[PDB]
Amino acid sequence: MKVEIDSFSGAKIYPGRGTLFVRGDSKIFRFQNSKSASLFKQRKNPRRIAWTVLFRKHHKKGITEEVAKKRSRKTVKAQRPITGASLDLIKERRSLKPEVRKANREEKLKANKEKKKAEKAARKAE
Amino acid sequence: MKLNISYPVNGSQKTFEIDDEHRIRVFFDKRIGQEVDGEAVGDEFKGYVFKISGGNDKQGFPMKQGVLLPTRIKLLLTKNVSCYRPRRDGERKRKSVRGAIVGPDLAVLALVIVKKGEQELEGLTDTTVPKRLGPKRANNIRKFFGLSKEDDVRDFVIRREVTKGEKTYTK
RNA sequence: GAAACUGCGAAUGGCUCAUUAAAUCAGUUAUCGUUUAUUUGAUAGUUCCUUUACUACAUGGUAUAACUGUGGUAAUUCUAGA
RNA sequence: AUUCAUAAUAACUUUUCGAAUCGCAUGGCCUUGUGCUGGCGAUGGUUCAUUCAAAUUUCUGCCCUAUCAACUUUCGAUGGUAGGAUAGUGGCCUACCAUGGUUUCAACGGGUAACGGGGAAUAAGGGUUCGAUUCCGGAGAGGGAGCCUGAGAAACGGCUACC
RNA sequence: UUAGUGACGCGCAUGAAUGGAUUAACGAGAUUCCCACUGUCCCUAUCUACUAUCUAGCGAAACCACAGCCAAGGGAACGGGC
RNA sequence: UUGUGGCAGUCAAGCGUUCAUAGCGACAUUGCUUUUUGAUUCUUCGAUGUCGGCUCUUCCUAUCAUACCGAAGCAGAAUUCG
RNA sequence: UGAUGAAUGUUACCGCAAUAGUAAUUGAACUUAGUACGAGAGGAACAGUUCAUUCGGAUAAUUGGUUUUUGCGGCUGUCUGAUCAGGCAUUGCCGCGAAGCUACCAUCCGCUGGAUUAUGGCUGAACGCCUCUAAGUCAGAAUCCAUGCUAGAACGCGGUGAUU
RNA sequence: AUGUACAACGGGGUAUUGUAAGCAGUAGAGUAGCCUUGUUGUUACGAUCUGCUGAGAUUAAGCCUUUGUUGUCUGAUUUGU
Repeated sequence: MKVEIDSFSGAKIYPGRGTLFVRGDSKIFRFQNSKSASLFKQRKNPRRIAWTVLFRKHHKKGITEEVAKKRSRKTVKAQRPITGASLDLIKERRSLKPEVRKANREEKLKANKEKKKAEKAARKAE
Repeated sequence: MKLNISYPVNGSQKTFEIDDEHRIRVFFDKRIGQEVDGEAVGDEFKGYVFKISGGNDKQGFPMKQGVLLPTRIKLLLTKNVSCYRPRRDGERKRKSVRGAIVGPDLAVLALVIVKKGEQELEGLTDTTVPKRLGPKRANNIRKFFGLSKEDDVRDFVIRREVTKGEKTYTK
């Protein structure tokens, strides 16, 4: 079995207890009680009716539901390899990064290479 | 019922055909993002805790976030939203869904684990699927490894070896 | 080099003549009363904002798809979950 | 012919544009540095003009009907002021105000086997009739209403609803 | 639909100031139908005050051969009596 | 009292393709009933409240249906007779 | 029709059960079965299951109705200096409204054994056969009587307790 | 006829209704008056709104229950195998 919710009061409708209504547009309403039913037929607004759950929740009364959204104070904690880099050697080369004389000497080599490049290019142009 | 559970760090996933109707009555009347007890559903899941991610009910209509009901509804959905892909730019569309409350109407419930309990799970925790792709961007690789601003991502590159015939290559 | 993201275009064509009797339409004017993608011709020394450390410019951050797989409906160019 | 083009003072902006894009080719200075400079392109990009358009707009012109002579204005009909909206003028809409405006020189209403025109048959001339129909402009996507995307649609071989 | 209305007319026995045929309006006039409405009804239920009811007190009347159980019989042919 | 009204029998010329009787059964005839309508005038004219409907019970059966059965010109269904 | 009630030695309790009354009724659907049967056309039935019609007897969890709970709130007019709170309005009016009553407008329940008719029969003579019949005898119905149900003879009875 | 006694009140619960009066408000169509003319300016009046308030009220009279309180508990008549 199941329990349901009055359209008007928003109340548990234990089985059998209460009425049901089926408008021509196929909207199925349920009513715990003829009180709610009669108000509905009067075309009242539960948000204006005071004892109703809609008014309750629209005026923010009994607000023990929500508390807050949690936040984690840390990082993802994965400086992992990219599946083709061998993380051990990856960290080894990351540590070799400081004391950058290796890359500096490669730059100096390609630098004298650019020197000789302009030189030999001018030579061929001559 | 079925529990399509996932462990996102291991990247693993498995369906579990559940009974113990009352140990899923616990799951009844539950929203998305909420976390209930593995032990409460199953001592095989003792100590674990999941998070109700969502699920498909009968007629395959998924659970959508934010609507706050168990019953099905027809929403005039639009782009940038679950449960509808547009086959044209500008197309809004009316589709039927089920909402963000849990009940017997559901058939498959999609769960994600946030904590690993005391025991181990056969198809989730004992296994771990790898990262199918490596980062294709320079700085993403560089920060993923923690190298420097200048540590030559070009040579820290990923190389994924595959053989066409006997000729093999990393592409 | 499929698929997919993206950008374009899908507002043209084609069909019919139901509507409509100062309305469309035809010639004839104006926009000194307006939009105009696209093409075509020209066109952005001045962007550090307690502007001194507040900030990489041999250059910065974010997914997300496709895909991997779990999959759910009897059915949908149905779609969620990781 | 302008309060035009255009320029400057003073501020406004939740902040607009001012290339983090891509293919080829690789060229030159040496201060011998991956220093500095360099070409042919594609893409996109603020403004102005242009072009294909688009929307409004001036004068003239439409078949039969008086067994239709008064019509329009409640709640826009005519004008004006201010404002809103529009991409833009303007009753397009509102607030307020004057009460006007069309009419036998046939208003208004009805009917149309009426979309209109360029044109077709037919003839000495005059003309009568037809013209949905290959070209031009309009309207529509089963009837209606609405709207997103977009430069451009009130799109329908696109969405939403009702019938 | 033996009703109501409109027509027909060898009208047992229509009919012209023994007034005929219409006739707007009017009618606590007779009649039919439709809208609404309804406990008239399907099908009854419930409530209220005053009664009835019981008490205190007051206190009639109609009617009366004698009185007051049925069946059949016969009998002035339908008896409370035999 | 029961002509007449109603109901049921006897007989069986004939109908029923052929065959009187499965079913009908003319001409003739014997009975029953009192729900008609007459006939009569016994009671009732110093009053038996006078049609119908409504309501409500009870009774008869000459049984419409229902229960069980028999017959058929009853293949089955449907029907008819009892 | 219901309701009391003197008298039985008193009073109280438990019972019996004469007699009288009586009630349950009909249909549909699925299945049997598109079977039987029928050349074909068409087209059954018993058992079984689920449902309903009519009638009855209770009950008020649910729903509906009713509302002098004059319980809560509101509304009009008027009076109480105004407010607060109240009176009057033949129960002033409206909305809600419990309890109680109540509804085929709601719900629940509504028994099984014997003897029998009609009819069909068993053996069986008269009538040396034959025959359901004459003696005997079987099954058989919404019938009849019992089971069951209602009241309990107020002049029908019993058992038991305490009896100044 | 002195008790797991009874009764009237009180309490609690359950139900009904719909958020009491009183106070406050930098709420309030606004209209008048104040001046040190604000930036809540202040003052008089002003339906109504919001908070205290699912508050308050009623609740067996034929609802339930009470560790509570306060009381009551020998008047008449008749009866014999």
